[PDB]
Amino acid sequence: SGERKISRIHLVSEPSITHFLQVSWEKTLESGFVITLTDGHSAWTGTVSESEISQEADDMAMEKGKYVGELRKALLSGAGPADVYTFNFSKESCYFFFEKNLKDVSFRLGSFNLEKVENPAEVIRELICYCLDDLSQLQTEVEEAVQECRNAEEKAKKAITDAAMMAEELKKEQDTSAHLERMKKNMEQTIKDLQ
Amino acid sequence: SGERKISRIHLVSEPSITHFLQVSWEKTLESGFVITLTDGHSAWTGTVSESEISQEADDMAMEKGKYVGELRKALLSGAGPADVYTFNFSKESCYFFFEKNLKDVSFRLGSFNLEKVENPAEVIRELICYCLDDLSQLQTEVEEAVQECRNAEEKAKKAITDAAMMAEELKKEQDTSAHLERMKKNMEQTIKDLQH
Repeated sequence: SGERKISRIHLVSEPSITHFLQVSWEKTLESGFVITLTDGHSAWTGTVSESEISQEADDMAMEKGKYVGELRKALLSGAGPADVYTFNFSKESCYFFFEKNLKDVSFRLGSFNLEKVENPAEVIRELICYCLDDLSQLQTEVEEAVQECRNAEEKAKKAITDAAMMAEELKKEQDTSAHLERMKKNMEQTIKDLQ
Repeated sequence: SGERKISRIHLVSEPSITHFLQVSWEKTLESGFVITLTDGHSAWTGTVSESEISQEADDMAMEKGKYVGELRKALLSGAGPADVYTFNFSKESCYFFFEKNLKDVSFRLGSFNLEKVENPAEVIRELICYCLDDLSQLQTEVEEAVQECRNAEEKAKKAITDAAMMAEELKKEQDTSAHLERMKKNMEQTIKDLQH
């Protein structure tokens, strides 16, 4: 099996409508991935090999592991902290390239050539089926995460009860010790006056 | 205040292609809903009013509550293996009717009069956007539960650390008490020797 990530993007040439990007890989995005773009009517598909990823990461002076982290933020929709990414696609040449905006820099991150799919309806139906499967998967993870929260709250409740009983036993013992010291002081007086 | 449910269905006339049924309503399903059917290329939409739902329950001689329960299982994917529902759609008439299947028989539960949407791509894009909105909301619900789980683990660690500190103090106090009772044993014996 593999892993996917379906994301919304807005093309620079078409800011009015929303496009959808589907990226799928095997174990890591670093070993290559298939990328599919659709507008709800047509679909375009491309493949990026591991060699192309290592080469594009080398055309720019950039550690390869760090470059994959930029692909994940750009193509897998993980760039929340005030990052600006742009996506460009010509439906006449099928050339897709994306850039990263900093301070009017807009430097190129990567690019690939897509191809118009002859069965867009089947690709779109497959995309909707994964979203529905991902919704059912994520609903069970909500219930499991809520159950883990209640299990931890009961473990915290037990830990607080045990700490309170621990304090109670410490109080009793230092009271016992202080009372024994008074008995010792009394017996030392009994010994002192028996002489 | 609108709710929505998107389900995978298979039409009787097209078993090899998966269709999608989008049901949206406002207050309750009983008060009327909107149907959208798509195959990834085309889209058909229609509306069912509260009066038509009540009329369909009357046509089947059952109380509206039990009929709406059947609507919920057939149209909102609220059915298990004990309930089987089939779906029929003719692209020429745009007439959609669904049935319940028991043993070797089937009977009508309801129907919609759909119409082909002239801009299905916008309908399909809006449907996918909703699924991605729902995925993001469930993602935050996991992160909120995981965070509340971490908050409970921090309270436990503090209580465990506090208890362990008091546990070592208890042992120190117990050793002090045992030392005092040993002196208490010696002094009580020397007291009896001074008495004798």
